[PDB]
Amino acid sequence: LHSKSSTWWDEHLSEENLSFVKQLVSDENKTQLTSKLNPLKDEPWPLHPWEPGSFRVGLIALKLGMMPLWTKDGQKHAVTLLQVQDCHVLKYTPKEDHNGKIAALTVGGKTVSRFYKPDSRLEFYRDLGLPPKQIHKIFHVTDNAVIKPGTPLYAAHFRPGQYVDVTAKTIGKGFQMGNQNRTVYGLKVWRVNTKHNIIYVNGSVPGHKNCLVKIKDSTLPAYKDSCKNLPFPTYFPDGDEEELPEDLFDESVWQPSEPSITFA
Amino acid sequence: VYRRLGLGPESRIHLLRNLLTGLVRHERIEATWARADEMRGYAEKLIDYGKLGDTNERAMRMADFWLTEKDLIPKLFKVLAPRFQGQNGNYTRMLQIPNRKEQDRAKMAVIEYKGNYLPPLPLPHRDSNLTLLNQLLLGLQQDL
Amino acid sequence: AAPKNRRTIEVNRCRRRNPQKLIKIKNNIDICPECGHLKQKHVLCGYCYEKVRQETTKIRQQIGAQEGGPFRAPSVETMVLYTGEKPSEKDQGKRIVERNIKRPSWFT
Amino acid sequence: SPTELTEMRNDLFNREKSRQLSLTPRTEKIEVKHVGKTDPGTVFVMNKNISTPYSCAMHLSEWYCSKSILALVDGQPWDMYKPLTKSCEIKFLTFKDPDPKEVNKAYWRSCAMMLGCVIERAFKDDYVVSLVRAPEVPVIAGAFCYDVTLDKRLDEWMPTKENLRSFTKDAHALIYRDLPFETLDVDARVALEIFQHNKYKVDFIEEKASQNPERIVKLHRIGDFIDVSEGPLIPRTSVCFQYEVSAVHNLNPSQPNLIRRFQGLSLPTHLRAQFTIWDKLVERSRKMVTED
Amino acid sequence: ISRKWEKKNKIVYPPQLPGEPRRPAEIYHCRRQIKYSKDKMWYLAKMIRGMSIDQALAQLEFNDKKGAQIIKEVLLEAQDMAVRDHNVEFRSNLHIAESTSGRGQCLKRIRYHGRGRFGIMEKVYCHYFVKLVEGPPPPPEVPKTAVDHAKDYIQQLRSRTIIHTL
RNA sequence: CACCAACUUCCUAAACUUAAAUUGGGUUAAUCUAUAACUUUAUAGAUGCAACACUGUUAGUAUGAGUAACAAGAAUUCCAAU
Ligand SMILES: [Zn+2]
Repeated sequence: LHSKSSTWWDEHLSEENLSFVKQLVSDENKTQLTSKLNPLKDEPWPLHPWEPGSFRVGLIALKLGMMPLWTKDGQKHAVTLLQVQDCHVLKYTPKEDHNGKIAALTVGGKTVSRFYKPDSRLEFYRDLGLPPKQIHKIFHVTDNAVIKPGTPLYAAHFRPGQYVDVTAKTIGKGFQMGNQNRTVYGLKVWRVNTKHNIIYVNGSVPGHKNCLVKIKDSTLPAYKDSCKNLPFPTYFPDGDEEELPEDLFDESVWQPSEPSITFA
Repeated sequence: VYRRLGLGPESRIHLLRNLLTGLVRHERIEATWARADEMRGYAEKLIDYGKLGDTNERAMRMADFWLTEKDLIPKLFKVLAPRFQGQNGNYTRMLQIPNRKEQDRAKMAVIEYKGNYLPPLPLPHRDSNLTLLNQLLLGLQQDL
Repeated sequence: AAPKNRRTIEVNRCRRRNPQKLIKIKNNIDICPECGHLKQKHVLCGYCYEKVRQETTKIRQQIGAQEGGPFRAPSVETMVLYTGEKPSEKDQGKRIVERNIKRPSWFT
Repeated sequence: SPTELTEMRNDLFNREKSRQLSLTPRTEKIEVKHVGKTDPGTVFVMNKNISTPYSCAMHLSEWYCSKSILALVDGQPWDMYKPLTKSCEIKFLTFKDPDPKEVNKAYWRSCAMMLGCVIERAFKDDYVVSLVRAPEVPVIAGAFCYDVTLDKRLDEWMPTKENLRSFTKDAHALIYRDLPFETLDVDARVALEIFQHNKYKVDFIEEKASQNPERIVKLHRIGDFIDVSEGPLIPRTSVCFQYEVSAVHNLNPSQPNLIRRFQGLSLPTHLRAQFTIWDKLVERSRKMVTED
Repeated sequence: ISRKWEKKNKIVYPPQLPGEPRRPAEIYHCRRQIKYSKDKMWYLAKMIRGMSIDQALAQLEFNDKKGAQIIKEVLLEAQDMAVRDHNVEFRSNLHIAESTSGRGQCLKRIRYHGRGRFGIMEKVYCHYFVKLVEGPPPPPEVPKTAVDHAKDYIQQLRSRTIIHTL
């Protein structure tokens, strides 16, 4: 029949070629990620000093789960685990062209396979030089804090002791429900694991385990300007002004291998 | 992790027991796709029990209960288990068959034990490397 | 439950001719090289599969006659041999099934 | 003007068709037996030099027409639209055959011929563009190559990214046009006259005439454009699904004329490729391809 | 009962002159008595309208409804007679010009109920009408572009005629 | 410092005055007879002579509706098989 036929990427791939295709895909992912490792060495846009009223960009992270965390006071606090995976800046929108009040930056993480995605999405990412990301989210960022697209974002952008706002889609329960975007406000960060980009956040976060979430600085009036004492645009490992510890702890948090806490 | 089958939990196992016994006897059974998928895991684990050893007392209790016909019990430990010693898994091959034309249009599948003496099933074949697209991919592979 | 008035054919015609209620076309139809008949991309050919089952029934019939009794499943491996093929030393210690037909071309 | 050459080229192509039609008197019945794997042994009584393999495909089913790109007449590759000549054994070739190497060559040659058509009409009539030949390169090379000699005025001009895209637009339009590949076997004397102005085409006609005992040469026509062919070509231009003009490499010996070898890649509808795979293939098709 | 669909297949056109184009073949085939609802058969008929002979056969082969199997048999019969009697040279060169279903004579029975009630039992029968035209199916419709729509509106404004004036 | 608006009124052609039981008068569809007519008509004489409506009667076909609704233990080597 002179009619359309349904095809998949593996339909016409032979076993020998199929194995090669997998190797080629891995090579492309490695090369693209390495090229984007150094943002400051890739003609970075000018970075401006902090002033009151500036807003930093947010990140997208994966919810590993929850585990118990102890403080130096001996109390046990359940903490949720958030992992930042392949977080990169993708598209910058000018202040006028997006919203007269403030500009926005698009950030996507959690790289995904290219086999089962539309060519349009791949075309945009090919220009960006990065592999496709699972989720695209828009973050309001002031002009001074704008960062060139393709800059890798890491969990070190946030720091222990900082309250943060996490919004994620709630678990769907079917006809009975759920599956609605919700935000939890005022969650403190207990610890950050730089090597695996894991942020330890007080309290529970909406959604199932392994569910992508959007993380942005706390918008509560009390924490209006916390970025003054934090990396103002973001944390750049490329700059390497001072290498951060692999695991970042809050002062109250009792690190493992510390002496047993005695209530004296 | 389990399909809701049978008038009760016992019926599912008894029905699975009936299905398992038939497959061992014949080594190739045609049944509804859902049943074949559900029982595929049991068949693979049963082969592991055969691999565990004939002397294993626990295997006999499992084999005795699951296999109503006791002539199969020697077969499992002396035919199925020796056959699959080299294999580390994938003992059962399950393929989708066109739905039954019995006015209910049930989804059909065929489950067989690999290494059997029965004629080979008409398995699907991937495209040959001689194809133009594969030949082009071969050139790219050679250059890299 | 009946509407307070008869439903007009015009109203009814629109309901049944809405695209949601019409039969959809399928584009996943494929050809089977083995049988030369049609197949679905995710469904195996039945014309060739029918041959396998028919041969299986014939093979099973021969086994049943050879066993000669119920609950006589051997504890030893089984093998099938066709006319023109004779039991070999490798076939020793395995139940041997003899088929009057010659070795089928598809069967190896 | 190039348009005048196409007009006279088209006419001689048409007159040759009439002469061949007049050459055959009446309709002669030839018994062609289907040796194809599927439905083997069917015998069609067909009109000699009139019936084509496509007609036989029409007789059987539409599936045959869609999936058949070539025909094996007595074990010889025959174009789907080439009139049958005698009682023979006919088999249909598809892109998914176990050994499509014969099909690959026909697709390879047809793609090169399509590229040649784009070049001649891409440039303005003011400039002089002469097609030299279509080099034969393996499919493994990753790109099909067409050689063309430009005028001195274009010696300093190299296609830009937009210019390359323009070439693809012409090629894409040709595929969209879906022009069937007309096939004619013509003697050298007529063929030389048809391409008398292009001296490079003249020698290629002589080479083909030299190889065979007669002077008959294989001429293929896409619309107005006509070209010589080393072998059988694709029935229609619509077969190609993806088309790209990867790059152009200028041959170093450009003193008499600047000989450019253009690199392109194309894929049939039967063999679609993923976006990333196509991108890598296009990148791999931008490298100079030598003939070995 | 009326059987004029068959009579449409018995129509014989006058001999065409040498300077007259070859008339496209038209085949009228129908199954008068089918133990099936016409409405259900109509749904199958509606989808297959305008499709090619090969495409319709392929779609029917993988259809789950009983009516679809009946249509395939009817379609296969129509194709056979078309080549046998209507001089269809190529089997593939056929398309479904028309496909529709009609009501058939039914049977009347009373449906008893276990608790003293009763119902009206009816045995439904239907007719199936198809006309097949030799040749490929006609090309599908192309939606109007913005330019086409805009031009018509301007033409309509120009086409306006003044009302009840000298 | 006007205009609009009713068949009120005027104007051309015409017309000659505004609820409902009841009461006077002139026609007519259809069928048949007498006697004619002869693409379907006339003069007389007749009648089972005209129905959107009698808890009216018979037949056809819709709507609710393709809705309510309904159904056979497993495998195989096979429905008087295991
Ligand atoms: Zn097959």
